[PDB]
Amino acid sequence: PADFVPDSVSGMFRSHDFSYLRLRPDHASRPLWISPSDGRIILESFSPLAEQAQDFLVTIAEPISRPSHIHEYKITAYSLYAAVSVGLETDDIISVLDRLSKVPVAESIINFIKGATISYGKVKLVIKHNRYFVETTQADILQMLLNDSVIGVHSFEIANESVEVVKKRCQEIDYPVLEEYDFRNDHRNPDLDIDLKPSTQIRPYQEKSLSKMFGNGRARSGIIVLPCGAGKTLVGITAACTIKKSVIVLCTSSVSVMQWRQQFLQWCTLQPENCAVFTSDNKEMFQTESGLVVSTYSMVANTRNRSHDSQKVMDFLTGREWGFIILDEVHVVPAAMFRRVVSTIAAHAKLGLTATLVREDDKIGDLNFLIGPKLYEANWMELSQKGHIANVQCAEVWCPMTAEFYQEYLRETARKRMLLYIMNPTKFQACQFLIQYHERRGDKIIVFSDNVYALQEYALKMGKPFIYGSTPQQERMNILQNFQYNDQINTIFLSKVGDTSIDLPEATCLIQISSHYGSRRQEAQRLGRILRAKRRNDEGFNAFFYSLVSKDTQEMYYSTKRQAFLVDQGYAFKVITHLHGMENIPNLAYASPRERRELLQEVLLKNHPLIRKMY
Amino acid sequence: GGYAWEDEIKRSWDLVKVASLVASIVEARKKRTAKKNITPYQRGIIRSLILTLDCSEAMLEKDLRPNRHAMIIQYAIDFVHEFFDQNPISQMGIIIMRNGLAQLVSQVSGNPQDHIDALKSIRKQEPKGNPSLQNALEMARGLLLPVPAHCTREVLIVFGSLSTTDPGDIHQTIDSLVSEKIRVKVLGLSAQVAICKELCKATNYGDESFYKILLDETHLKELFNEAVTPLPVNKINKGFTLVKMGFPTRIFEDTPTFCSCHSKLVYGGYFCPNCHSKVCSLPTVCPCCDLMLILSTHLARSYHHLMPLKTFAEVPTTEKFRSEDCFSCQSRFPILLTSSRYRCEDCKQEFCVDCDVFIHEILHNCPGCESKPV
Ligand SMILES: Nc1ncnc2c1ncn2[C@@H]1O[C@H](COP(=O)(O)OP(=O)(O)O)[C@@H](O)[C@H]1O
Ligand code: BEF
Ligand SMILES: [Mg+2]
Ligand SMILES: [Zn+2]
Ligand SMILES: [Zn+2]
Ligand SMILES: [Zn+2]
Ligand SMILES: [Zn+2]
Repeated sequence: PADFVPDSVSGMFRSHDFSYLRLRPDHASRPLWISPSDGRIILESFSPLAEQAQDFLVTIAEPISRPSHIHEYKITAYSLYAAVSVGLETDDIISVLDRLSKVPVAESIINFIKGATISYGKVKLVIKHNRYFVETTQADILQMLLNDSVIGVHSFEIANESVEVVKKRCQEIDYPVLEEYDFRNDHRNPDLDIDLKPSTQIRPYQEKSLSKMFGNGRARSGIIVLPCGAGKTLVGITAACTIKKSVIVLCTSSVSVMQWRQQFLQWCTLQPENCAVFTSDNKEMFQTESGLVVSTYSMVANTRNRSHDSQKVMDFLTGREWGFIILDEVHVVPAAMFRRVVSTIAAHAKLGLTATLVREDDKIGDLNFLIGPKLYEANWMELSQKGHIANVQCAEVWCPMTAEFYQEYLRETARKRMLLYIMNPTKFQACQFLIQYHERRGDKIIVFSDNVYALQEYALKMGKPFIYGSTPQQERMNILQNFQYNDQINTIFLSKVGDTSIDLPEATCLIQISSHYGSRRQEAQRLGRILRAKRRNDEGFNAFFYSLVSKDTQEMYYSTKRQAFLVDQGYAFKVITHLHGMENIPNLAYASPRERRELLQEVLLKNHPLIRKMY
Repeated sequence: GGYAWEDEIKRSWDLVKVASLVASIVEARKKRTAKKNITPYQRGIIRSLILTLDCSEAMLEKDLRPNRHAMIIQYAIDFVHEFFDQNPISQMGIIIMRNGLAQLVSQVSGNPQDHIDALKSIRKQEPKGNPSLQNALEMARGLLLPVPAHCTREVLIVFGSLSTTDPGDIHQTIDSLVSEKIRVKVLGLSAQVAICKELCKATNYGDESFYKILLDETHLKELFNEAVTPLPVNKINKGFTLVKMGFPTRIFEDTPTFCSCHSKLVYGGYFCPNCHSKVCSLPTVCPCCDLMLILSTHLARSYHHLMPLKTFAEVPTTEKFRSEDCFSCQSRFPILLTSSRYRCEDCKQEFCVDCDVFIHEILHNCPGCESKPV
């Protein structure tokens, strides 16, 4: 910024006027705009070299939003740490950035890349016989690590529990640690001979994801983010198949444990002998040299009360030095005690698999040192147009509450306010009319409702099956099987239980009467259920995703906040003020005033052997 | 046995890294060489074409947007409009192949509108069944039987299938066509067919250039357009004669009168000079005396086919030039080291690139030549 006359409209831009720089004549070809201060990147998706830089930019810059035409990216310290890992130096980044940037890379941006791109590659953490050694390739690091107030060719031991502390210390200090596993030269750990059968097929986007993880030839530790239904299960299977070592899978559900094992058996060639499932039902552990354990975070994260049956398994897990760990739905690993499994379980490589990499609290960034940086992220829109995932016509239906109910809405306290507007009569009519309309079309409908009481009320009146936490595994499976293979039943009423890692290929339509406040991942994960549509390639097919919201209620504040992640991905929500043909439906719930008042009162009222013969 | 993942990363960004005016001319110079060979070949202006279209299962393919049937019919409508515009005194017939049978959809007639209506109706029916060249050729042979000897009997076949099912011997039909002097042009869709090549070759005095296979939709339009021009006649095939036709005079009557062709009341019509009967439109054969009626304009439309304008040869930049502006449009010639002047040898007048295309495509007389007094 030297000798540049401000414009009369420069006042409107509060220090954001970046016109001080000039533009080269080759602006017609260069597809990258760079903000000299904020680090933001604006990418043209309708210009030559778009595909040329679509992969280079993703590696260096994380995506904040990738709508149809103009893609938005931002460069951050964490993003650079991921990029520098895969054989990238400042010189290469600077040379390519200038070759592609319409506007010159400012000194501030140049300074930012220099600082964070030079630290990588001077400290490594290795594991030997369940003993963790902070090995360094140069002796100069001893004067920096051993003298650290937190800690405690040269190699020194470090406590397993202290790993969660030193890794954060590594981020704070200049040198961050990298977890690279040389499986090729690792012979001490017994190998597991498994390869994908010929029937298997590797999709290009998955192939790119695997390449980002096996770029240098040594297994990396990080996170792979793919849209729901992209096939993350096969990505984990391929990673397990190529490493050919002891592996384990952790999932935060019981039904999903069978799903992962079922996919594992069919895709790869692992024999049933080497696979053991550690759940509440069975706890036997494989005695063969090497195998797989598909367990849940609850079983491995428990510390206080472990019984004899589970205690023996825990000793077996801890005693042996494993090679790989798979964390399905890794967006819940940095929790208070779910993160303990990473440290307690010894493994030379860690993989994270979550469709959504966001959470309400600011602990999402902690995944960098719990499991590693972000390796690859796949755009939802690109896969959708390629026929790999289904298209969804997201809609938001506005249901104005009736006057009688709204009268109690103002007075009622917030705690009971939720229950008040969740069972408003208008939403019943919309849900019933939409369900009937889609049932006539021949659509498999899934109804989600976080509130158990509302879920029961909907099902009891509508005479449709409902599933919630109290139901057993056998009953829910029977309901699920009936909903899939039987033509008689085409709609089910699910709850928060099936919000994640559930495969419903036949599901095409989804309705959400009321859900979990401001949570965003719930909105996206639930949307992933209908992204599984088997008939996602037939012409004119469009999955339906509805979110009934009461007008003039806090649900609008929650609804607009929870769907803030889908808009970033690219999905757009349509407002439906009125449903055509809804009045001509023969019967509707609570049509007469008498029935409406009956509902209002009920919801308002909610809150010695000898002696034995005598008797 | 390592996979491709462990080898390396593709690094797509590595692939991309960061006289011309002469090139634009030399291509123009070379293209002028192709069209330099123009001679007054004798052409049969009066034509009798039987348009045969394939409507079979093979035409349901999605190669051409939206499908082969729709595009071929769509181009067929375009062909009729262009054909009759440049061949006013010719007649056309339309046949289609469906269910291994030849279906007549338009009789031989000189009215372009009648053919358009038939083609539009065909656009609705879904094609199906197997094709039959022998059925189509036999029907085409019959349709061309009641044609004078001075007309050129031609058959344009749009074939889409790679196989043909026929009830009889196709070679016998081919021999009959040669005996009848009918000429066959085939526009295939997918690949060469052995019988089609023989049909086009033996039927055109051994020439193998009348069997064309497209490579894209753009080329298909060129193939259809090329058929509008009259086909040069063979030397040893002599059918010279005089044809008796008259030039009627248009009338403007106050009251409507019945037409001798359609028996319908029409205000104005052209009176035949042999029997005074009135005909709604031209050019048509008089419904009473069987005498062809045409206007002087119709004949003049075909003069350029008999006296083609000689090509214009580029002028090298070594020699000096006459004027800085085009003779016909006075469009200043860009200096650009190359020249854009095109000169006509007959008059030696410079012409711009814009006129040269226009003079040889829209007009048919060199502006400089006419101005020049002998
Ligand atoms: N390459 C593939 N070949 C066959 N089916 C695939 C492939 N990739 C994904 N699928 C299918 O996609 C669906 C979802 O797979 P899954 O791994 O459970 O997805 P995610 O865990 O990413 O939600 C399943 O029906 C699975 O068989
Ligand atoms: F992301 Be998936 F639906 F497990
Ligand atoms: Mg999954
Ligand atoms: Zn008439
Ligand atoms: Zn007459
Ligand atoms: Zn000119
Ligand atoms: Zn001339």
